[PDB]
This record gives sequence, C-alpha cells and structure tokens, in this order.
Amino acid sequence: EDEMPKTLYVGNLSRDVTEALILQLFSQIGPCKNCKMIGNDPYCFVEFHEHRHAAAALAAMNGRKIMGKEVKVNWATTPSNVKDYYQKWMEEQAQSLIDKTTAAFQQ
Repeated sequence: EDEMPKTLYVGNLSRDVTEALILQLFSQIGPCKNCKMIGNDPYCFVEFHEHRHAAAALAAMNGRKIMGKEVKVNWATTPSNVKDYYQKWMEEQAQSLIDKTTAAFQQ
C-alpha cells in the first residue's frame, strides 16, 4: 500500500536545542506524529503523518543553520539542472522560519 518513508534523521544539533524546538520547527512544514530526541552531539528522529511533508522537510531543512550550527537531515532508514530556483526558494524559506522560531524561543 503506502509504505512510503515518513521518518527523518535530524543530527548535528546544538546542545542548547530543545526537543520542543525541533518539533515546533518541523510542525510548521507538516503535522508531526512523534519527535524523540537523544553520541555527544544530540540527534533526533521526527515522524510525519504524510510522506509529502517528510520529503519537503528533508529538501528544505538539510543544510540550514539552526543556531549557528549546520543541521543534517536525512531519511531515518533507507526506503525500499532545473528546479534550482525553487530549491533555493525552499532553503531561504526554511532558514527564515528557523530564525523566527528561535527568536521567540528566547523572547
């Protein structure tokens, strides 16, 4: 049926990153079902309800700076030159919501 991947690996997080901050970030891309945070550098697993939301978060979030530290996003397990301007737009949108979410994280 629909065994498409819905879980993501979110590594290279800062030790000041909260499990709730990761959940609040990825919930602004799609509704998340679970988000468990855990290696010195903490990593986290984020499960979405829909494959389309997990695939979009992977494309936009991988490579961004959460709090001055580049984050690594990938599929949790291995599943069974156009589009460049749209790829740059997604990354710019992803970095914008990271800055605004981490801004209210202190205020």
